[PDB]
Amino acid sequence: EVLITGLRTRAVNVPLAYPVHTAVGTVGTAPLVLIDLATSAGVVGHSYLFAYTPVALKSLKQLLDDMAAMIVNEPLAPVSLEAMLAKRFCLAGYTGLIRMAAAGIDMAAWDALGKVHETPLVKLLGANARPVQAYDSHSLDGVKLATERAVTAAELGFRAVKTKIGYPALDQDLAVVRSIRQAVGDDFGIMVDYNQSLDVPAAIKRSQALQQEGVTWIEEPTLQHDYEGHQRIQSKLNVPVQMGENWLGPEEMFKALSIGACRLAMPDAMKIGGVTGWIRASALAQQFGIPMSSHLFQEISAHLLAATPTAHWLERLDLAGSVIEPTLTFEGGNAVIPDLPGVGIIWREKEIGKYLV
Amino acid sequence: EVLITGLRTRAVNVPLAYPVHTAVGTVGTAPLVLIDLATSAGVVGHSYLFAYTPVALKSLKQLLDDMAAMIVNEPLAPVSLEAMLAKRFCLAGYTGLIRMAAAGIDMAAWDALGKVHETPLVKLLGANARPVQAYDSHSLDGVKLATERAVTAAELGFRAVKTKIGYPALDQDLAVVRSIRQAVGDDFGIMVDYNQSLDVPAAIKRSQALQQEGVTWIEEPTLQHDYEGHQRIQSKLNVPVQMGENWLGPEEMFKALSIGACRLAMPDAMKIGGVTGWIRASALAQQFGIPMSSHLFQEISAHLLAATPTAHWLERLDLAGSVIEPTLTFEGGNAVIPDLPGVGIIWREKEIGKYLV
Amino acid sequence: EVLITGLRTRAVNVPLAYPVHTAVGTVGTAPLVLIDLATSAGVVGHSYLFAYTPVALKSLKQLLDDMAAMIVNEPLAPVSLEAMLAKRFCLAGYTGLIRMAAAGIDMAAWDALGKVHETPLVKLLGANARPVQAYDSHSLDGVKLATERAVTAAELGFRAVKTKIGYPALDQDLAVVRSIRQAVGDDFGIMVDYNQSLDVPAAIKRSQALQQEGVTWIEEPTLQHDYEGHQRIQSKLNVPVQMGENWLGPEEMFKALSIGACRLAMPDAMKIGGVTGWIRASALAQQFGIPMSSHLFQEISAHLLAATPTAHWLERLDLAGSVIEPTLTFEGGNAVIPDLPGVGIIWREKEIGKYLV
Amino acid sequence: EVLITGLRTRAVNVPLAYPVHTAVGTVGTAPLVLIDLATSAGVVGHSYLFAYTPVALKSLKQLLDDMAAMIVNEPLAPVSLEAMLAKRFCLAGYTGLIRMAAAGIDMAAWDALGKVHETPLVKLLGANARPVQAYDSHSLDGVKLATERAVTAAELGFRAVKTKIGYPALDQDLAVVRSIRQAVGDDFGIMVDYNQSLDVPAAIKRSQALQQEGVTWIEEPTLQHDYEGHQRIQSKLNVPVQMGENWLGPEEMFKALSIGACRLAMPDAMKIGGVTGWIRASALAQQFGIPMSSHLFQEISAHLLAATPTAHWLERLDLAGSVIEPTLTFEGGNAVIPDLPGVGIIWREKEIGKYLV
Ligand SMILES: *C[C@@](O)(C(=O)O)c1ccccc1
Ligand SMILES: *C[C@@](O)(C(=O)O)c1ccccc1
Ligand SMILES: *C[C@@](O)(C(=O)O)c1ccccc1
Ligand SMILES: *C[C@@](O)(C(=O)O)c1ccccc1
Ligand SMILES: [Mg+2]
Ligand SMILES: [Mg+2]
Ligand SMILES: [Mg+2]
Ligand SMILES: [Mg+2]
Repeated sequence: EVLITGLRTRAVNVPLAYPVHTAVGTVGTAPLVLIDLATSAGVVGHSYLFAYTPVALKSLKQLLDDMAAMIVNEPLAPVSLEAMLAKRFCLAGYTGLIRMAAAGIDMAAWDALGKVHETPLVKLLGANARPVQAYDSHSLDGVKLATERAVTAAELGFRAVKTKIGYPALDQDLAVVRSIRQAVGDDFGIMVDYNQSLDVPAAIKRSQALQQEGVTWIEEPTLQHDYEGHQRIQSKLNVPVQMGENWLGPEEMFKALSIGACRLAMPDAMKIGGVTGWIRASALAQQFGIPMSSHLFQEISAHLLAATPTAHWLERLDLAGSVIEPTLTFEGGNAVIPDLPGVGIIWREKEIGKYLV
Repeated sequence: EVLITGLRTRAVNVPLAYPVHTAVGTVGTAPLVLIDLATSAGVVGHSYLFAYTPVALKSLKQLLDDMAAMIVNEPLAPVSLEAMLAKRFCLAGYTGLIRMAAAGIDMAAWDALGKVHETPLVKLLGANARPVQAYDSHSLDGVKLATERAVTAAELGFRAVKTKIGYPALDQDLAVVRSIRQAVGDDFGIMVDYNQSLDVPAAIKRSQALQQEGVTWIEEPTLQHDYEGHQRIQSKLNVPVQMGENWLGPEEMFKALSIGACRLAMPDAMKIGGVTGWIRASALAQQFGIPMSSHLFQEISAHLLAATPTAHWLERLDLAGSVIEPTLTFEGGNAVIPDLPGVGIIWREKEIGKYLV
Repeated sequence: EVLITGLRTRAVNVPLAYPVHTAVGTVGTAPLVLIDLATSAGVVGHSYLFAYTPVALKSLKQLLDDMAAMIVNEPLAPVSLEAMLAKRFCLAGYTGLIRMAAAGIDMAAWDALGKVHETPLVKLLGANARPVQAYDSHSLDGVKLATERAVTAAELGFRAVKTKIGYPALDQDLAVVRSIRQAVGDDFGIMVDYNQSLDVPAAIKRSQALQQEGVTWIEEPTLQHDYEGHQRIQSKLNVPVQMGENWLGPEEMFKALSIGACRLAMPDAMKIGGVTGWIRASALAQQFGIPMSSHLFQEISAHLLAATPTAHWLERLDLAGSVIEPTLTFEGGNAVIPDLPGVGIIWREKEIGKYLV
Repeated sequence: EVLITGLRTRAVNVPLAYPVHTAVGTVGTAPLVLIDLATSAGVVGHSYLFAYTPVALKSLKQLLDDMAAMIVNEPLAPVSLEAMLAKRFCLAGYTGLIRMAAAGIDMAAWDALGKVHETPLVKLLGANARPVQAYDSHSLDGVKLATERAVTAAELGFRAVKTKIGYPALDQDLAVVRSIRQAVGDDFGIMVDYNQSLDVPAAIKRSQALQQEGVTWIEEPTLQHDYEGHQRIQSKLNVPVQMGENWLGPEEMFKALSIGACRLAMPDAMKIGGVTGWIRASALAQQFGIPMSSHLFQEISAHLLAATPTAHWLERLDLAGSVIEPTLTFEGGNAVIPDLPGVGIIWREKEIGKYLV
């Protein structure tokens, strides 16, 4: 009855006001693939995918364009569609770029389903819209800029910031955290992210020094696939270890949670499998007793977290702000879901043409 | 915006053509509580609860009637409602009759949400309607009646039956299974259910003899809360152990699956927490690799199983057939979801008055 | 020979001098069901059940009244009666309100057995009456009232108080504990109860700060059914984690103790299964090496704890003081068992009529 | 000193004499990306990648072409190159198509290193060339064609065949195996592959029936990422469970072997990370005591298996035979490594132009 009639993709590369510098490399621009999922009902679903590096941008677009044939004329039924794609990529490997591609379709299909029923996505999933606390995510900025950005964030009403650490010396890590604490006061949340840059002995040593400084969480201290190593670091700390932005699908989350790799989780809406993957992940987090935050995709995450039983923090990191209307607002540090059908993503078409690849 | 405006309940006690005789007692009639959830949008959600024994019928109705005050004027948002009820019964014990009461509300609220959007529940959950294979569930009927009912079931197109066993002697258990096999042929599925009547040594002994007869699964061989004892029985069998009809909420399922209590699961839509509890349970079954069947509530289960990744069998046991229209059909042994908004439950009002308690 | 001849129940709702405010809600009045179990020997057994909220009061009474038929004309043999009820509710779910109902009968049946033999219950169970240390249980009262109530309690001879915590900020939790310590001195026991209000990371953080303040125990820091999460909190503390008021039956206690969820236990006489459930629970606590305290039902708990090998503290929280005679006394902080047959519960009939629902 | 000077890729789609039909889909043609890695020493390294489906072919080529910039002017040092690529894709996800891309480069770089030193790759890795037993891999061919292909394979000197199974009924699985056994005699190896098509209960049931038929191994009975489910199937069998073709990198192998998922391993040279990933995987297989076979890439696998301590079988499945010279020979069922520098891959240029995409 409602059928998918087309898939259109546009690759853009948008410059970011502050490049996301990390201990393992810098994301200087946002390579995005903007997806339009056409339906027989006359509504168009919208989502975007983040390619992390320009190196993978054209390849991701191409993969989606070649995938268009297997979803056209399929019912607009995202759970059924996801099962069909899992099965079609069974032999090839339903992970990495292929999984991310599938999640893009999923997110657009749920946005389109929300538009067919004229209802915000959070209400379609059976929950009420509520304000979700958000933290402002910054990068490996050095002491001076890190302190300047955190003071701006408190002035805009955010009650917590995430800074990136993993400097050559632990004393630089501490200097950044202390200067931020000096400027914003002891009430403020300071999350820290190592972006997988430390081996386990180094991570235990540096994390116990940061724990004395009173940080909110320590994020991805070592290689993301090493769940066992994260469990080993977590067992030596009182502060929570946070991870999850790199889990491809709920099955990777399930393996990490099964061994006690972390006390907090933050799935990425794209890598976890879109809305369909997020519903499954929230059921896992609930049963393992894990507070669940988001990573990127702040527009759809505001919706998914209001439907998440152990919802913890929304990560504010506006990668797509230049190409979409500001319908998601931040008021007093909380994200406010737009009262719009679907996810509330509305392209700024004249701006997109400026970044087209 | 859509608000719950009222809750009306009616307790009925319906005589069953064949009483469900089990090794631990007989369900002679179906004690049901039929729920009408009124909304500000002018649609009325419908669900029913099964009380198992007339002893608990009036108490369950009363509990629901006293609960009416905490949900009236709440938004019709079943995930948010469920979280509020979990929290309101935090001190008292969010389990047993209270949980079952909450699930009744949930099922009615999702039926009403489906009616607000004019869509079958399965399509609201993001899946396509598909035919779900069903088995006919019979009872501890003795050799002659068990064989007569299984032959009728094959004639109606069912490709599997469940019989209840747990007779004084193992040789009576085997005689029933063998006579059914003789009559319906070696292709047919014969599920067997012990209804918690055996201790673990007895269950290992009787199950290994039944396994040589080639049964489809062995259901609840010992006390349902003894997950460890079920794991012990399962480790001595090649045939799967089936359980789950008695789990109150996905947290009980999570404990049983975590220790490997069974190779198959069959949540009860009421005891697992309604639609909201079923979505969480299907995410668990998927990650633990457990084929998931249903127990009772065949009308809503046809919908929930089409949205369940490891969906296995629908249990046909028509407890409410006298008071609701036959919109769910069985064709060639498969349940066919009605193309009706919500769940497709339509009361037969003149019949209800005949059974009112 | 001694037969049960009748069961009479009365629901009352008694206002409490101090409402029990907790972090997850307030128990403003005591909804009680007072049970009279008539026997052929001419003695009447007495017990009461606590319904936690008025919402479940009439339903609990109704359930007991409908259950009356299965116990009338049964021998006054509480272990045999309990096995019969476990078996009769096998299919339905021998937990929640049904289990609590069964425990009410059990407690009344043991009180009646004590009256048939003219002996205090503790002596019927084979033990000597001894004074049991008791703590006074208070609620989420804020700094000023919490300090006022603790000073009154020391003046009445209690050597320990339990306060409820779980305020929005940890600093409010600490302020309450510190002001109480300031007023009553460093010798005094300060137990703290979170009433399941924290997630595991939050509970580890807040509990390690309270541990530095020197609290006696930390009670139910997270959701009560999450035994694994309690084990995780307990492994990060030197102070004991206390729980158990919400275990329905010794089988739930057995699961929690098997995984090391807590270092202390405090079964509720009603939820654990009455006297018959308490004897089984004390055998479990003894073998796992768990000091065992009580939750509510201070009249029968004074008796059961004198028969409990690892008996630790009696919780004084007088919910039924308005409707029963003060035969249980507190002398120098110890509960003194009355030298009366059975449990020593004697209704104040003119007062009951004031609270009848 | 030896520097990489360029990377050239060509995508071809080659028709296969027998399409590889499996229980989860058919690989009708071989979508390949042929890689030429130019060096400053004037030798050109060669490798190819298998894309499984035409849907991912152009995307894989594009990814490699965009990756060319990060390896040009790097030393021809494959272990150092691999570490740099792991680090460059740290944030993005060093798995799926990106990992496969990196492995293509690795295989070409080791072929080029072998050409710089004028030595066959196996001798560069420190081992002697030896004949490696090979089995002929067939597909889900039905009884008649499966028997015809196995008889041809015995006539060509192969002493074992792999057939694909996973037919609707177990009786079709058995019929295929029995007819092959009838035709080739009881000495012959019959491997069977389910290609992830069964859930765990079904896999235990079907595998125990196949075990009575005397099959050599049972390959990927359930979803490949479900290591725990494979462990569960393996614990119920005497016959070995075989898997590994889908592990992306030695870290996935390490997780599966750590839990005892299988008794045999067969890494895919591309998915495991090329030569550099294969050396690491062989060290793992040796210490866990796992006989190690290969999956596809028969030209480089003949070399890697002669250097593998627990080397078991080479899989003969000639996907690239139309575009490369037949330098690898099969004599008496054994693969014979060519006495050529590097891997021994020599393009048939006029044929490539016929399949260019
Ligand atoms: C059939 C297969 O699993 C094998 O050879 O083991 C395979 C899977 C994908 C492509 C080729 C072969
Ligand atoms: C406050 C409590 O947890 C306790 O006394 O430990 C409690 C909970 C419900 C009712 C009364 C008391
Ligand atoms: C018989 C039963 O266990 C089943 O259908 O599996 C059942 C138990 C209680 C009520 C109805 C059916
Ligand atoms: C910095 C990061 O880890 C985070 O926000 O947590 C990140 C990683 C890749 C891209 C964006 C952000
Ligand atoms: Mg991060
Ligand atoms: Mg059953
Ligand atoms: Mg308490
Ligand atoms: Mg294979």
